[PDB]
Amino acid sequence: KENFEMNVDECGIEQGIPGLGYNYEVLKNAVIHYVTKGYGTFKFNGKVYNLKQGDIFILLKGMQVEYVASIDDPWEYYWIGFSGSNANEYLNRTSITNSCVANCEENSKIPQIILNMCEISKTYNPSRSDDILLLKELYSLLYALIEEFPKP
Amino acid sequence: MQILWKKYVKENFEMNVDECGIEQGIPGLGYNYEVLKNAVIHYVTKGYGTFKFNGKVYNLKQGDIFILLKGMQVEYVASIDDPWEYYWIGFSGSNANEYLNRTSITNSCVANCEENSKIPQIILNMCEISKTYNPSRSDDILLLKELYSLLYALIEEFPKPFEYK
Ligand SMILES: OC[C@H]1O[C@@H](O[C@H]2[C@H](O)[C@@H](O)[C@H](O)O[C@@H]2CO)[C@H](O)[C@@H](O)[C@H]1O
Repeated sequence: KENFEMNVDECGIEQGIPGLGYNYEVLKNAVIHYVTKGYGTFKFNGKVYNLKQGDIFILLKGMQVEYVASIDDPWEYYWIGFSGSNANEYLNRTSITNSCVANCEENSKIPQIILNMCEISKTYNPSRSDDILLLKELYSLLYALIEEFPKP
Repeated sequence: MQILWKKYVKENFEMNVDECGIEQGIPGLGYNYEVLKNAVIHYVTKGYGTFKFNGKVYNLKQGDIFILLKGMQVEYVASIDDPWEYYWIGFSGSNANEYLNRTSITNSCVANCEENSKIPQIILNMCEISKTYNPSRSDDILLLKELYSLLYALIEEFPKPFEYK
């Protein structure tokens, strides 16, 4: 119901409103975002990233962040909030938590896993074991982040 | 008779891969004991053997699964003529034991995999990963992913009526 080792906290899909975003200190453990369409800007630690389709950004507890949809073509993004002792150990095996921004390559497994987790969560039915399927997918996602963004 | 027997640490309390192995049976030889481990699923890949539990006898062949649960008094023995080969996954955890309550397989502890079953590929993949187990390449994440896949496939292919509480 709430797992300690590996937990899918929340899944969502946001359509940005032109020029609108968020500016706050992250409370949640970890939230990975995948940009499916349009444009927005992520600002962290004095750096600015103009993101587009194929881009990922990750929020971690304690980060002071600003992210805003572009005026002209405001982004759509899929997001997975997750927690757990296993999850935080696996996040330390990827380089993505250095800048907290990355570009998915053409043959990336990451987009299909994030889209599949958000699809499952739309009709979430634990009596049909959708809970097993979301945890399966979270383990797949963390493996794919490590494989595609290794710590060298 | 063990081609493979990889024992893992009880690292996790929610879901843990305890061990993976491959046994080629010796004609007429087997085991007779009270299960100590949480749960062990066996998939028969070739040949024939017999599983005996609670006064029932099952002659198993390729495609068959049998599951051992803590406290079961069991005997399983390779046939004389064409002794079985079987792959096995030992696993534990609070999530694992909750998911086992959603499948009908724990009634007789024996089942037959259908033609289009996902179970054989997952078990064979987990035993293959265990052969060159490398946690620095995150083989630990891969085995847990596969164990979640395995428990999902058991529930999908051997459903029990279940209302989530
Ligand atoms: O665990 C599956 C594995 O069991 C072996 O038998 C062992 C068992 O693992 C152990 O807990 C118990 O104490 O003794 C048994 C041997 O008597 C089987 O040898 C192997 O083929 C698998 O089925």
